Amino acid sequence: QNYGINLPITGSMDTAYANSTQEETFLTSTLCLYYPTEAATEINDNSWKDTLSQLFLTKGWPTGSVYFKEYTDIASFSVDPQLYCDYNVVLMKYDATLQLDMSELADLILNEWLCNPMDITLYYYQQTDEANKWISMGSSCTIKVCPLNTQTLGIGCLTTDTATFEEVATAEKLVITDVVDGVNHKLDVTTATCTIRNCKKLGPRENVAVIQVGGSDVLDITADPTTAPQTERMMRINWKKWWQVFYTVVDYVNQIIQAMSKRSRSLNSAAFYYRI
Amino acid sequence: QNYGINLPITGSMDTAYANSTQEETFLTSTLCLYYPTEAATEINDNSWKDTLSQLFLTKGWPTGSVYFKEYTDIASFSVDPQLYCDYNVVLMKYDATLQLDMSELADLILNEWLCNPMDITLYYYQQTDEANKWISMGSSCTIKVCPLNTQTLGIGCLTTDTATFEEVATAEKLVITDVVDGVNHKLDVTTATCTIRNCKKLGPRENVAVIQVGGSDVLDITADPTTAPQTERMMRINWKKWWQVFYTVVDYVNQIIQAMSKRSRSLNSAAFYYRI
Amino acid sequence: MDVLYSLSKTLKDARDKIVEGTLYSNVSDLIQQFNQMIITMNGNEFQTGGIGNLPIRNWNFDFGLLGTTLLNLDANYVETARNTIDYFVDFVDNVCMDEMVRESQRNGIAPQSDSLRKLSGIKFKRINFDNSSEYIENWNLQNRRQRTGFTFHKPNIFPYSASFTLNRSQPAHDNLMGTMWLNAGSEIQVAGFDYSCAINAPANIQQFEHIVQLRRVLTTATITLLPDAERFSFPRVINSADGATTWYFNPVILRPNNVEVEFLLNGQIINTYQARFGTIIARNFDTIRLSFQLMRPPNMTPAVAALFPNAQPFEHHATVGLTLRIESAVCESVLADASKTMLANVTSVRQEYAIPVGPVFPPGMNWTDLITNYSPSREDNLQRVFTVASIRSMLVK
Amino acid sequence: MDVLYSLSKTLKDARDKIVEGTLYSNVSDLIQQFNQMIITMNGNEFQTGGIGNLPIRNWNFDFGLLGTTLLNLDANYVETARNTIDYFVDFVDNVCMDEMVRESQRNGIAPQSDSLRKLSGIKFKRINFDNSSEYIENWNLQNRRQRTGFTFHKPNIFPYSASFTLNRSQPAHDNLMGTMWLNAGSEIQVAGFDYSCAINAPANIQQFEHIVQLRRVLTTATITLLPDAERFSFPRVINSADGATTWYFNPVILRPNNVEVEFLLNGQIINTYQARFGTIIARNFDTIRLSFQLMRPPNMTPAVAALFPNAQPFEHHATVGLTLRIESAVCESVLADASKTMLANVTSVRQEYAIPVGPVFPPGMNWTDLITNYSPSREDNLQRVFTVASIRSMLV
Ligand SMILES: *[C@@H]1O[C@H](CO)[C@@H](O)[C@H](O)[C@H]1NC(C)=O
Ligand SMILES: *[C@@H]1O[C@H](CO)[C@@H](O)[C@H](O)[C@H]1NC(C)=O
Ligand SMILES: [Ca+2]
Ligand SMILES: [Ca+2]
Ligand SMILES: [Ca+2]
Ligand SMILES: [Ca+2]
Ligand SMILES: [Ca+2]
Ligand SMILES: [Ca+2]
Ligand SMILES: [Ca+2]
Ligand SMILES: [Ca+2]
Ligand SMILES: [Zn+2]
Ligand SMILES: [Zn+2]
Repeated sequence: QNYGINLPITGSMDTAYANSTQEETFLTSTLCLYYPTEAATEINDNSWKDTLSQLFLTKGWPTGSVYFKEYTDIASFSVDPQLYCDYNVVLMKYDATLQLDMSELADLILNEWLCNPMDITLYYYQQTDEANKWISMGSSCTIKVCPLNTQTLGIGCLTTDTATFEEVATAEKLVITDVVDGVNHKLDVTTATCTIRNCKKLGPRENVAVIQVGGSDVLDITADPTTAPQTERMMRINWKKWWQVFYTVVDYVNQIIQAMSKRSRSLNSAAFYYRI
Repeated sequence: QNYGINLPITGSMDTAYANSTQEETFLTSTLCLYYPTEAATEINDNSWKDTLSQLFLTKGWPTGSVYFKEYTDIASFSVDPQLYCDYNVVLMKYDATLQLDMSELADLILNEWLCNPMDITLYYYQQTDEANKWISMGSSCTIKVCPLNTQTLGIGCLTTDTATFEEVATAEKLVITDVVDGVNHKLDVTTATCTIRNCKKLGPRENVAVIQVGGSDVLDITADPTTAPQTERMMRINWKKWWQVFYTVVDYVNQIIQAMSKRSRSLNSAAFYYRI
Repeated sequence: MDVLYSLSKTLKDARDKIVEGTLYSNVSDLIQQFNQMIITMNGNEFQTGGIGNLPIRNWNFDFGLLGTTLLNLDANYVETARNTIDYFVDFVDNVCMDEMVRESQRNGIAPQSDSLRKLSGIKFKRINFDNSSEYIENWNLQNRRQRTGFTFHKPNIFPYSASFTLNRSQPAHDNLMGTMWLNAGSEIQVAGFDYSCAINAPANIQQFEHIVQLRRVLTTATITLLPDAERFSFPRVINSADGATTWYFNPVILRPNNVEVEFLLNGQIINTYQARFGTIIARNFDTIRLSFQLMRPPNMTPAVAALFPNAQPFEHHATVGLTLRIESAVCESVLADASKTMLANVTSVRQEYAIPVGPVFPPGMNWTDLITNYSPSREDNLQRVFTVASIRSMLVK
Repeated sequence: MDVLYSLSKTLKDARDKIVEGTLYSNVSDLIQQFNQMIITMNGNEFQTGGIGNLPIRNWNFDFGLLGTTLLNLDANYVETARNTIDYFVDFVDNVCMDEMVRESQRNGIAPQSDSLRKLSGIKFKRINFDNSSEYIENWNLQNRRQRTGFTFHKPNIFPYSASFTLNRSQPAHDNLMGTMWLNAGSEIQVAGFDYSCAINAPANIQQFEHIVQLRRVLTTATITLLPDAERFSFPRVINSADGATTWYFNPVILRPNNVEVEFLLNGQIINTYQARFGTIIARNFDTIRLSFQLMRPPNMTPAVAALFPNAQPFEHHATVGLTLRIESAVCESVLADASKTMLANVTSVRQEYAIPVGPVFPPGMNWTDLITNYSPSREDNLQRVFTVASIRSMLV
């Protein structure tokens, strides 16, 4: 009602707890499950969606509300990922050679990003503060940078010759680039097949959980080397059969949704802050 | 915020005005100019973007703040338009034959929308209230409608013969369909090339203005026939050369931004919020 | 206080009654009172005024008694009496001014000037006689802690407050639901405005509520309630609660619906008036609750229907008013009102002599500051200075 | 009230002074007062009321005078005096109980029981003598329109209240900026908590303000100001304002910064204390304003530097607290306190006799509800019953 303003809220201790609202949210919320193709392959049952829907029905969710979205692999899913359900759960398979790419994907979907358009053919770009990154996604995004000085001359590079530009991304499907702050960088990006955006990490995205399937603690959703936080929405599971993984996800869905929350940036209260 | 949305705001009618907030607004905001490709063709220059940025720089906008996004024409631009900057000024060329289309684009751009998926093959649908519309976008939409009755038998249509369906759209890139409320309609849409969504108009979109280059006042952003409102964000200019159009846009940018607010830019650039 | 009042009362009676040619039997009792005053005051030194620009005045009393042998008063008798009266009136004026410009945090009801302190002694109590003025009468009742009563035509019971509350708002300020009010003096003008005209309200009713808490209880109050608020019925450009920007108010007035005036005491309903306009009586209350609804009219002629669309933009904003005027009331504490001059006299004396700000009253006797924070110590000091101001007004005015 | 107090004081003096072996000169004035009381009470019938479960009792006075002619009081004298004293004590206790369980809205300071109204008649004014206790002295001064004050050790001026305000919040309750407070009795514990530790605040300072509006003015108040709030210094799971969910509080305590305690009267600053802890004196005030700041420590050792990251998640929430204890004060009105038994006595008598709820006090004489809505009528009734309770305490 008073949408554009942040009015302080006064709460009283000893105010009685409301009853559990888990049943109501399960009855009014949509749960998108994201899994890789190899999961469906190994399961090898064309009716498994119906079985999972019935199991969720036993666990509370109405049998029209759980969605299953399939992606090929981590690198492909990272291109313009779109998580539209009330609650999104991503079964991300672990690979020892894709640690940075898993970290980038989680950082992109476990946190809320406010992205402004980048025109590297028009402007020199600079990162203001520690929350400001350059997020680029596409079929193949290769990014080279030239850090400039106060006189606009390049440092260790020449603005005219792009071959000297320091290379920070090669043939990436998603890459979050962090450079020194306050220094203007000329950017050479393969814009033809990938978009770069100047983004700010507003805060967590609480309606998205990532379960790392069969790896170790490697995700780094913060560019600061001194911090490697393990939020409640980044789980890890050992596995041999994808059926057991899905069974665990169903059986502990109460716990999973507990670790998440309705997208704060969403819903009517957020109106006139950024979205809805 | 969300815990203080439904709380009053008390203000005295004697509080002192703050100073001008235009300087801070321009220093900290992004401006996106959406123009038709024919505009850049008529300019014929390849550096005109730089010149416009420099001319804006005299109006207080920093260098890497104004952005120029090109679109082919009204039809293509209406295919899932994306709004990128804090302030978005759409220079739309007027055409007597595309009036409704222009209106639809305006309706999709000057108002906020909340859309749910529509599955026209497995379900009948209806529009609950005057804010409930059906917005469909894509390569080509061909919408045919069969109204039903309480018995779910078609009126002037047959549920099995789609040739008897009443056509409301043909080869559309963006169409907003308003049907009679409270009636279940069977829908035939070329879903292969375009997608239809059940949308609700929430309210104005204050960060997007539409400047109609040439023509007269023809925009109608409300389905209601009894109202054709012209808001502050719907401008019109007579024109002969596109350089003059861009110069009048740059010079009076203060007036344009005064008609807009920087409290509608959502996290994503979509012209509508989407829920599952 | 009773002695100062009695001095002034005797002097006023002497001015009014010791007139040429009058029967001595018209003034015999007054002559006795005047002579008792002279006897009591003779041989006493007084000093008034050492605060601000109020000068130090020294007063000595050595007067002869008025004669008692005449059957009718002649010119010489009246002139000698007038000489004595003029000196006494000057003295009483100065004592009243000296008392009015002083305040105390501890015993604000007690005398503060040295002359009134001296007049509080036993020897001077002989001067005391008829205490019939409303203020001195209330003073004597309050000394014994009997139920006081002050009658006020248009009591100044509301501190000035012109503000608004927004219940529905957003940074564009084009779909606003809220209330704006001027509470000033004895008047409350309030108005509830919905920009959508309750198009999407639950049954097209927008309920508005306004609570006014009086700093003192009022009794026997005649109150006019008029449906409209002319103060909030014309186009306005209003600051935002933070003052950052300005919003627009283009009101169109609809008659308020289900108007309910509630007069409450200690959070309990005393008087309730439903759909009643004109003169009403609130017998005893300290709070006013005005609740009123904007009801979207089901049937509209084409101009009316064009005023209020189904959705934004809303150009004509549905506003329902109320005007509340306390005509007369009774309060157990002193108050400024439209008819009296006590506050104006106290403020005038304090300003005329540049009385410095004290620990009791606001920085210059601003009534808004006083009534907003009308504390018991302030009430005691104000009752004292107002009683002194009335005593002074008996003679100086 | 003065007469009831005089009766009680006479009886208390007679109990304390009419003892075997004592010189008559030690008690002569008391014996004169006692005989005056007997003479004034003789021939009068009294009825103490049947309100609640308090039984109807009838009182008759046909007592003889005590002797005056002995050099030293003997055992016979003490026994004779005790017989009359016991009856008078029973009557006074019953009158006090009957007055303590009654209330009025229009005139709550005036006597309510029939016996106390009868005792206010002029025919009983002869009983009146030394009114030396604080409550009766205040009563007389207030009847005289004179400035008088009750002295309270740990006055119960603050209604119980444990609440919080969130100035920055979100549905997940993980970046919260706000205040937690307990106002209880004579004690205030307040704490401003910032989860981001003012990482992104102007000048790296977060300001907290807490205003407590006292329902009555306090004077010559001795107050202890301590720079931390132990009540909000440990991990807590706290309901939300609607109680829909529960959030997590994980304090790490920093020194509060720019601590400014203002004691205000009528919106004006009377006393101001900046960065002062220990004993302070609030001479006269009706409001306490506590301003304090969480200042991000410009330098941090690695153990400290870890606790406060640049961005979320925030596990260690930086809290700065103040504690304000009113040790002693003076009030125009009556109040409960940690030393006096007036409230406890009144409540006990009201509970023992199943006194229904009246139109003045809240049910059970609950002090929080009473002090929250301390209206003038409540004040009058409460001073009346407290004076009567003290008078009863002299004997019971
Ligand atoms: C909450 O739970 C309690 C106990 O199970 C029950 O009495 C009550 O009806 C439930 N519902 C609500 C709305 O409180
Ligand atoms: C506003 O402008 C005035 C006049 O230029 C200046 O004195 C003041 O400091 C500015 N800022 C504020 C917050 O008033
Ligand atoms: Ca990568
Ligand atoms: Ca290089
Ligand atoms: Ca950086
Ligand atoms: Ca890291
Ligand atoms: Ca047909
Ligand atoms: Ca179309
Ligand atoms: Ca419709
Ligand atoms: Ca229309
Ligand atoms: Zn506003
Ligand atoms: Zn909360």
